[PDB]
Amino acid sequence: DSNLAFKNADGYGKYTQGGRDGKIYIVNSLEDNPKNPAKGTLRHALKRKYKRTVVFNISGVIHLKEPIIVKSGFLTIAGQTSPGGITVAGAPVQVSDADHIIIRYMRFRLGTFKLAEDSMSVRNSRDIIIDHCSFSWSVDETASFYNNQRFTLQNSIVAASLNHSIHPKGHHGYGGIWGGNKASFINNVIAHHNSRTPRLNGSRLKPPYDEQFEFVEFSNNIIFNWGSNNVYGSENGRFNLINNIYKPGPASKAIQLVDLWYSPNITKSQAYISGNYFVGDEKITADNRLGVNYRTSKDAKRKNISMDDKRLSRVKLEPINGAVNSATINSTQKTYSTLIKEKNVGANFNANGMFLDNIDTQVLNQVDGSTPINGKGLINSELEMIKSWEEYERQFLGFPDIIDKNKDGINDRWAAKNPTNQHNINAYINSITE
Ligand SMILES: [Ca+2]
Repeated sequence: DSNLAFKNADGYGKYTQGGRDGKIYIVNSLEDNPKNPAKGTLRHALKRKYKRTVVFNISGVIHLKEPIIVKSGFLTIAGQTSPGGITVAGAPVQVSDADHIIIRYMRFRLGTFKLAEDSMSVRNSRDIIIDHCSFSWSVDETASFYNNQRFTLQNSIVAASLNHSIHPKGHHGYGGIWGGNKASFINNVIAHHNSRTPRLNGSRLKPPYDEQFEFVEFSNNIIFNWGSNNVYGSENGRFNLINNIYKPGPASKAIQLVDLWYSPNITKSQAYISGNYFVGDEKITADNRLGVNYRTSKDAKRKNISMDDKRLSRVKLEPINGAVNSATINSTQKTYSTLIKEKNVGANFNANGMFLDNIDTQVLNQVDGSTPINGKGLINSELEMIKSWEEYERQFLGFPDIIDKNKDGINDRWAAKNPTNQHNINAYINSITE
């Protein structure tokens, strides 16, 4: 209850500790020096080895010259402390074999620079929760979260991968590879991807736990304007897929809820698939199995799962290991209202209050149909979406400074107004978004 990572944390990573018991680290520069990272920069902060909450007394775009690989856990990245808001560009932040990490109110937008990379990834970790973040403009995949234990991605925008870009192997507009050992993916908007929205990992890619623990819950997400495929994969992995919203856009070719790949080591009750709303297909909506495809063999094509196939479970599945911290599942109607009308998704606060940047705002408005989409809606470059990087950054620079004379990461003016509590960094950070 008070062990929760934060007030509305849910799903299998909801009890992640992050850096709640650590030092405060203030990032006060947008610079990056991969060779000698200076104190006060993101690279230096994330490479520290002690428990830490990283806060931001700076706003705008951090142009990474190289990836940051995060190996040391007990980390909270409190992106909502930034006066106007932080975007990480140029190279990915890659979490690798780490424990207890909370990441909130952060933007990861690779852009078209020198790497054919993801915007962000988390791998081989455990006790991870990512909340209210925005991911976009990748060359490899936008956001990849696989082979982690006790993981939650919630209330995030994963959108607008770069399709025909600079990847060696050709066009490559992919949402991400999602999987884990009890991993929740809930209340997310996944929009404008040629494919992999997400690609469910299954037991693949050198897992550090055995395949009978590969277990994913995917619920209350909105997938919009996928391309040739949407959700697919999950070889020999189980999953619940409940009360998601599927809304074809002008690029969408596959009309399905999932493309289940060949899974010889599971013969019954591999997935539970129910309550999903397919915009513009009343038959899939009324009976979800009409949108479920299965691959008979390693090289078989997509065909409709046969209707009495027991691969599909009658009841919601549960992981076989430990606490079933499954997320609360709401109706598809409430989900649409919350993410698209209330816009309670993505990096939607800074230290000065609510704020959804123009890129995220456009994406949600296009989902809703209140703003038009040019063509298929699958971009090849962020420069179709922004005039220039310098121009995209300006919007984050026009918010009032957060005065922090004593350098404790607490807004001096909030300290003056909360005397009995003025040194409580947790209570200050909660105040920002509550
Ligand atoms: Ca202060």
